[PDB]
Amino acid sequence: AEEFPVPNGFESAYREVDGVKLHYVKGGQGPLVMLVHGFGQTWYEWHQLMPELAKRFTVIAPDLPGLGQSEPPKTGYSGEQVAVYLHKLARQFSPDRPFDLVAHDIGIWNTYPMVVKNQADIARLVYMEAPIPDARIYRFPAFTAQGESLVWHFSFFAADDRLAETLIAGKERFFLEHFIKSHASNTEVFSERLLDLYARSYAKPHSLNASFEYYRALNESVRQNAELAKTRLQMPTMTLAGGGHGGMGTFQLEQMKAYAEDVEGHVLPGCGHWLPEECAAPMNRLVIDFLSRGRH
Amino acid sequence: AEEFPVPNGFESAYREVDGVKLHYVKGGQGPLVMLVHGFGQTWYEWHQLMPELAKRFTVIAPDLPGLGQSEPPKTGYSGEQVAVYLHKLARQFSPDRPFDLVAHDIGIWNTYPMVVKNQADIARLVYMEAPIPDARIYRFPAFTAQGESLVWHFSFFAADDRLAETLIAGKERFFLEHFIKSHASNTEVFSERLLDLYARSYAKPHSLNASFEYYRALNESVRQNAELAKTRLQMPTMTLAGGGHGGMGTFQLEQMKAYAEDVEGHVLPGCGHWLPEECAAPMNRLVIDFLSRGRHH
Ligand SMILES: CCC(=O)Nc1cc(Cl)c(Oc2ccc(O)c(-c3ccc(NC(N)=O)cc3)c2)c(Cl)c1
Ligand SMILES: CCC(=O)Nc1cc(Cl)c(Oc2ccc(O)c(-c3ccc(NC(N)=O)cc3)c2)c(Cl)c1
Repeated sequence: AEEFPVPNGFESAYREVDGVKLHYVKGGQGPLVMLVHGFGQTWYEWHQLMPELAKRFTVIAPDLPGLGQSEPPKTGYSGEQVAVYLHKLARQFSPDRPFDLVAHDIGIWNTYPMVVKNQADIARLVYMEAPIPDARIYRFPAFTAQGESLVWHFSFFAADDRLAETLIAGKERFFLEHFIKSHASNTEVFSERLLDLYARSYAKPHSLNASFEYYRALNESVRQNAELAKTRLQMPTMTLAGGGHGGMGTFQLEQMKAYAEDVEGHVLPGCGHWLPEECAAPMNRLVIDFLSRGRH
Repeated sequence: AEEFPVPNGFESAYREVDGVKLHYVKGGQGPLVMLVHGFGQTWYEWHQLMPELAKRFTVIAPDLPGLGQSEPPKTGYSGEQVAVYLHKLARQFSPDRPFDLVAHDIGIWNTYPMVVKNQADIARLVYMEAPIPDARIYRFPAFTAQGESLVWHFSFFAADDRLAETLIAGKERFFLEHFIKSHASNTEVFSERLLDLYARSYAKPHSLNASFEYYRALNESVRQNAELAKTRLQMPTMTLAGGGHGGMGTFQLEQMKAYAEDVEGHVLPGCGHWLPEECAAPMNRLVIDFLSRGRHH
């Protein structure tokens, strides 16, 4: 069974990595690019970008541990722990050559440690729409002069007593529509049909719980990254961020400059957090062009 | 049926104010003191202070509009709108002399504008455990190195789509326990019975909604307060804050110094946000002494 429609010419498969069965969708030929989704979503956010990339690359899009059709991690949900699964997965398909990485939202949290610890394995890097976990996150406001802030949910999701699961169970579809639209500029792309697909996936009890465990591990990931960040990333990197409602704006690039020697950033006007869906045409173009500067 | 037990010598009653039927509990003799509760609670949070205060004052503790047994406001939930109801209520009982005001939590939001606009009517002022709504609240962090912050609910409650009502309905008792205890140092004071009573009250559908409408009007209250604050408060003022887990610490006094010419403050070590229940004896003492420095029975 498949929670989301696989693009024509792609395969949906699973790979056991350190005792954890990871789901992925794969297609294309050439050097490997791994695309890693974020919260509220699955590999499917990449489905419009994938066929295009697959003309020039071998493309893999896994589900994060516990999310989509992937088993929960057995170690834990901190960025360093999860990154091990993603690194080993990628290296199964690219054992003797470096691969490209594109990551959105908590996909960043879950890949940053494997990038910094295995720099020679990463040819080119694209990060969009989430802070790398560090002390900067403790500066984001709980509340703004415009109303609900960007990251108040960090505390909601991290709260003890399974507060978030207890409140959200049974109302996953309602909550996700609010969460996604509140972080979007172009809300119109989130049709009821699309929201139904995403909500059905994260409503699996283990997936709802897994989603929040990433936030419950956030302070641990910050602590991990404080050590790792002592060495800057050396490979070509690009950041994207939305400039519209719900987007990270100039923060994405400004933070990355502290982490990378070689970085170019773009802020996409009229787009919020959900770049692949809100602004598919310019986002896809930026990613393809950036990755195509290397071998393909 | 009363939602909460009335202390001996007090009466539970109602007054219409601007077309809104307000509930209050009243007792004592002497100059008036009005005690205004906050979120998650009702007049009942004052039930331990009331009998002691009633020895020297006439004491009134209303339910905020939409909460407890009070009807919703007919105008709106912004601080300036809600304060009108509280001001006019107090004036019905103290038309000829100024009265004292004690407010906790969002009681502060709902009283500040009437205090600054009718300074002649306010003899002495006590504020505890809540910021006056102003730009300072936009600085509180969403998330901390220790985890769940104390202020993330500002956004949760202010959110549209009836986000909070929709998620909390059916789980009111569970949510309230988490909210109260996560802002407490002394969680033991919140018995199953006490939480049951508070949960049942705020779970009334118009009350659950009222609770969050206070937050949906918070930015408007901030905008209102920006203009009102051009005039400093001149009455004797005391701030109280908890110094333990969940408390506001030095913020209460430090914010108030920007608003008030004549202010003294205390931070209570070992106490969190819910001062009247977590730290009833010293809070009661400080309030009683501060108010008793003025004319009383
Ligand atoms: C330097 C001063 C400063 O900090 N300004 C400032 C204020 C706010 Cl309120 C703010 O909030 C935002 C804005 C856009 C976002 O996409 C997000 C955002 C990003 C990622 C996730 N993903 C996840 N899984 O929760 C969720 C939300 C948050 C930012 Cl970035 C900066
Ligand atoms: C060290 C420098 C500094 O400025 N620290 C600092 C940080 C924060 Cl985050 C902060 O805000 C707080 C702290 C504790 C609280 O219980 C609350 C609080 C207050 C009122 C309600 N009530 C309602 N109904 O929502 C609920 C919670 C707010 C203050 Cl005042 C100071």
